[PDB]
Amino acid sequence: NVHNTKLASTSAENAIEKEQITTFHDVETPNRIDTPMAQDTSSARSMDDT
Amino acid sequence: INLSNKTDENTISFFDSGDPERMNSEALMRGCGEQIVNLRPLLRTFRTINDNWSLAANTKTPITDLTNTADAEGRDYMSYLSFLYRFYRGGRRYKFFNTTPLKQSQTCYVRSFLIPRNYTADEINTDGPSHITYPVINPVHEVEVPFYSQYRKIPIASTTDKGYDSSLMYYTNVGTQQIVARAGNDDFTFGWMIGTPQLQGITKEVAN
Amino acid sequence: SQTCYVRSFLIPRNYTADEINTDGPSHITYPVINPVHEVEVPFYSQYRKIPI
Amino acid sequence: STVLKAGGKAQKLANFKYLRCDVQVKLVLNANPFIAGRLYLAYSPYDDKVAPERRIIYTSRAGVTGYPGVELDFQLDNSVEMTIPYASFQEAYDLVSGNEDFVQLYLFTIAPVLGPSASANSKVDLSVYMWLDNISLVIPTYRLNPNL
Amino acid sequence: PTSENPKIGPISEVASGVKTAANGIERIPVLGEIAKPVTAAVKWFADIVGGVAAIFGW
Amino acid sequence: PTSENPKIGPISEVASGVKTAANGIERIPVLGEIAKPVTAAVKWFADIVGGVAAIFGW
Amino acid sequence: PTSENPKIGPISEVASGVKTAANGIERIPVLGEIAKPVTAAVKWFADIVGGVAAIFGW
Amino acid sequence: SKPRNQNQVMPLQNVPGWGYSLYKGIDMSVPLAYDPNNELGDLRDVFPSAVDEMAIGYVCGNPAIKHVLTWSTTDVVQNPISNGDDWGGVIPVGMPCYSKTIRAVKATSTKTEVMDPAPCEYVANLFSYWRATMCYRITVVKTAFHTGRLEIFFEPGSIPTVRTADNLGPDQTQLNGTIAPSDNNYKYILDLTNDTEVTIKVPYVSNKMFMKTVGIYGAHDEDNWNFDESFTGFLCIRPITKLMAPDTVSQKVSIVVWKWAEDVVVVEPKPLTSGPTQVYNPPAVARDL
Amino acid sequence: SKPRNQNQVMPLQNVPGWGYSLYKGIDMSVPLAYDPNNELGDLRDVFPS
Amino acid sequence: SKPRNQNQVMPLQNVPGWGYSLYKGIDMSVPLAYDPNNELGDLRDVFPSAVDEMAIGYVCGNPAIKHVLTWSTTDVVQNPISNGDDWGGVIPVGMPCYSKTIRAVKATSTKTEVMDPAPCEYVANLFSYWRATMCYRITVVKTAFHTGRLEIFFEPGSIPTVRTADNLGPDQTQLNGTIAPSDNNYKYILDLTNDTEVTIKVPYVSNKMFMKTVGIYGAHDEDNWNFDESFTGFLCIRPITKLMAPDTVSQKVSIVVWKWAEDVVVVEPKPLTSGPTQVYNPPAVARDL
Amino acid sequence: SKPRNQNQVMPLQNVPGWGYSLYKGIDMSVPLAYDPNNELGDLRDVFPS
Repeated sequence: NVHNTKLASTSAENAIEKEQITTFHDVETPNRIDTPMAQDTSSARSMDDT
Repeated sequence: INLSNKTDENTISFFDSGDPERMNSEALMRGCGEQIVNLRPLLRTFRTINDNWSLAANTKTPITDLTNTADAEGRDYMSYLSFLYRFYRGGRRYKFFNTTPLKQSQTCYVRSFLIPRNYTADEINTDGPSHITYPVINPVHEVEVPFYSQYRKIPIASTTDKGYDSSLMYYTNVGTQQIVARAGNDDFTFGWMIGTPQLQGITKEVAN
Repeated sequence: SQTCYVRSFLIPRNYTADEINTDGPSHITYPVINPVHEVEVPFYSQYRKIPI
Repeated sequence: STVLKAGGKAQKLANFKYLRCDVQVKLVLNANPFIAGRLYLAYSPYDDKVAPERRIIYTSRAGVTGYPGVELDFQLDNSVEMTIPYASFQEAYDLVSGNEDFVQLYLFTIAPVLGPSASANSKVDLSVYMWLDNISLVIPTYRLNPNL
Repeated sequence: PTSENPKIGPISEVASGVKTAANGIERIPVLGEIAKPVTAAVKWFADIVGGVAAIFGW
Repeated sequence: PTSENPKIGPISEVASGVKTAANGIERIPVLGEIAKPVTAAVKWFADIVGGVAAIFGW
Repeated sequence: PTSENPKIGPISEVASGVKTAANGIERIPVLGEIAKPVTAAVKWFADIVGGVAAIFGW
Repeated sequence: SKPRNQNQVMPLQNVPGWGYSLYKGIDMSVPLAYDPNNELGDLRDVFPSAVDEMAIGYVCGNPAIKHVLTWSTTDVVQNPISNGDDWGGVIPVGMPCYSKTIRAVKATSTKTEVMDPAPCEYVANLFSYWRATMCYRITVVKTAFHTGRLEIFFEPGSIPTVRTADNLGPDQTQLNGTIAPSDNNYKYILDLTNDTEVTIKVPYVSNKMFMKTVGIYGAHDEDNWNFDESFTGFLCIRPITKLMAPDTVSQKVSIVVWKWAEDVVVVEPKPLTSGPTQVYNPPAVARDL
Repeated sequence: SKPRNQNQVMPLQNVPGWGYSLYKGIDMSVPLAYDPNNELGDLRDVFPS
Repeated sequence: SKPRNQNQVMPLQNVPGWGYSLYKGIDMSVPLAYDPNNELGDLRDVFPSAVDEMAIGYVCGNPAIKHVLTWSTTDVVQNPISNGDDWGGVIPVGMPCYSKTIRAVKATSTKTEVMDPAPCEYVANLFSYWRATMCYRITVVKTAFHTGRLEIFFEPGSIPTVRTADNLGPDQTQLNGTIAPSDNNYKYILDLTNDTEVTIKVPYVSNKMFMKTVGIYGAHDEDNWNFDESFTGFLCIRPITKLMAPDTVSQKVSIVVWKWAEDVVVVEPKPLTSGPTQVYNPPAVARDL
Repeated sequence: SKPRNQNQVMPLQNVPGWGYSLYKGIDMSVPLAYDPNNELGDLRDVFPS
């Protein structure tokens, strides 16, 4: 509803996140501020392959 | 009762009022005549950054000498709004209204050149595209600077590189005083939205 | 003076010049090439009607 | 830079030149249920290279909270995840010549830690985790950043 | 209208919707003198509700 | 649009493709505010890819 | 071409008849950049061979 | 070949810069370019976000903290919580600013007033009149062992003030349950047993179609009308039930209030202020001006 | 790319304020506004009658 | 018969020469001719070639020799071949110029710097920023009895330089296989047993959309940033295997390098230089200025 | 919202009173009237004939 701001709030009460090596267990799903309608403002993907 | 500190997302409005857009549109029809819904149109408008900008004759002046202060002041919309953002792109437009109170020569003429930003006049040639006016028949020198950039966006901070975007160089054969108004082209805009700075209000002197 | 110019600004009614800024929209003319300064003031009001 | 110089990532960036990356951040907080408080985690691009009047420092609580951030309450949000996008005006970060940072992350205190008028137990402990996202390593080179 | 000027008038005439001798004593509804309600009949309002690219600065 | 000026506006209005109250709090995609992709929608790019005689100096 | 000016450009664009990236290294026939042969394509030549009354002073 | 003119004599006006203050029109600015049809492309893959950050609804929709109050176990019921921050308990409802501090430096003592604006206030300062639906998120920083009842009621009209020579502030003595009963006021009684939060939207109500964007600018004992005329009313936050807290937790809680606006309308592109829009650049030390 | 002018020489008259005493015409008054198409609405619910 | 005016008052601006710096528009130049529609015909049977010699792709596509190196049997492996010409072994990748000589004449000693540009460099000097795919044809002048292996590898970024008071040059000590390994560099190992030639196209790669066209103009110990910022990197030509040659042939070979550009883009029609575009007219003798 | 000019530079001549001696043409005389389209009617029942 609001912009640029994550507001403290409740969430699901059993959150397991896995990031590529590590596995997080949290009491509730974290409050996450991501970027709205994000796009790639670089050209590296156009220069060569990774 | 259960022991917990939680958030139920309770929301309330205080009146059985009509649709806000109805009332707003009626109020505009009755007391404004227009509707501002975006702040880019304000960058398309021209606003004054200096009512008296004095120049010395036969001197190539980069307009940075002025904008570097007119941006920190916050008087125009291109400056006031810049304090809300971190990026910008696009070109700019400047108008120079002549306010010269004396006749310096039988032929007064004004000339504008391009120049990379943050350069000096002794660091650039006078070739390239140009615009020339004669304040006696046309006291308004209107010019536009495109977005000639090595980068798709320009930050509002200091960089290691220099000359990565274009600016304006101003020349005159006589000492002219001018009202300077600037604005953005049909392609200028800002980037990230960030927090606000503090605002300065009325100032007073008090002989305590 | 070598350059005469005329300028018009907005202002709330019944104010003084020391009570308002000089920002906002403006119109400027040069009486020597255009001796007629034509300007229009919209109805920027807190009220739908104004009494006399 | 804070992440590239951590976790042995510089070893896997070595012999490359350009990088486009989004930074992923995660806090994990712990406080006994008898302790309260609130923090604001915000990021300011070019805060170390922009004029002071434009910094997230040197402005007001309202301005600070106007920056992109997340509320971190002790008894509501024991963990928060933040994503900072690619922040360079350039087409990619230079890992060899341009040793530079483009965004500064701050952790602010809205309300101080509130506990009983005791001792050693009225406290809160945090731990910050960082990694990258939306990555692209493209052009190889023989040069290195001595700053790793 | 017989006019030897190709531009018969300075402006484009707008119809009213009035059924009364304008110089007569009978009342004239002032809303039938012109159509300018909260609709696309007004230029800026049509610009807004039609989402043109100029209200955004483009 | 009821205008007594034959030129109702200074410019030619361009449509957006937006489904939102512009003064509302909901996000607005800035790409739907105007169509200016890498296409013949841009004047100089259309000039190039259409091979007009002016880009050659004729 | 999306332009808010009714006059999208200063001039009337003329087509070329070219099948090449103009900024490319492949040759470009300069005769396909414009059609101005000895024909009615040229204004004064069309005036002559069409026998207009102006070439005689009328 | 050379016929005669048949056009009429055009009447003209040498008025350069006609409508340069408008946002729409055909600009006579000469481009220092190669192509007259020079035009950048669209904004795809320029900024980190394809959202329009320049719309008033996206800026005025960015909330900011304006109040952080301290509700102690001593706070009396039906008395505004006035501990911790300025404008204690009272929340002037409006897009303009209501709070300002005075920086006094030196003979003489030069006084300049500073403001702490949210994005809505930053935007409103650019115009003369405003109209909007004001939204407030009232959060309480507590534990599961703090309990209490909080009353947030809306009162329309001017605010009781203790007017000073350089600032304005609320009179907490005219806001007690005796002088200011909430029995005939729109309000929301919030239980803190488990919940912590309530968002409150206040639609626009006034005998005016638009209020002023002046606010506290130049507001003091002598200049006080525009301030009262810049807001639709005020909220007051009073305890219905004293704060309940054992001695195992804090004897106080912090009340955080976020502010933003919805259904926004701005009227005149000129401020109402004595002077221009000016950004406060904090000097290096306290001796500078 | 840069052709030649083919228009004729317009005859003109520097007569500002032409027909300002008439009720009909196109006014050259510059509006101190945001929109050039600034225009109030109709008179519904303005006056008592 | 004589009706009244119904036109409005045109607003105007006495701005002669509006957009004269653009390439497109309607010119108000009066022709000293008979016909206003004076126009030449098309270019059939005017020039010896019906090709367009004015396109950037046809000019920047005309190659020119920029390096003629001498690879002796003494040249060490994994060391750049630095004998015979300036900028030995190193090839700054870009449309601008990288090489210049100083003509010093006389009291005082006036120094003017001269450039040796290929058509791509001549064109780039006319603009502020460039972007292109740089193509290099590396030929070896040898016999069927010379053998060897040649390593041409691309390194992105700034170049190691020995900066002087009036010029810049490569530091050959920071380009040896010890300090500058080619193990993580795009490269092409060329066998000289029978072949002599390899054409190498280097696409555009940089953290910038456009590089500068300044190059070596005014480049020296103090002014060195724009030079580094005018190129995407550099090639280095190092022997993988020493030159093999019996005593019946020359103990050296010449390495000829042609340079041209493809997929060219130029941005600003104004140079980035301190001064204008100036052509060096070699004086009659060495005493002139 | 504020695009660029694409019109050319008009050539002009400040020649007021162009063709005032002719009987046909568009007169630049300002009427001291209310309506710009002020025009009398036809001659029915004005003169005896």
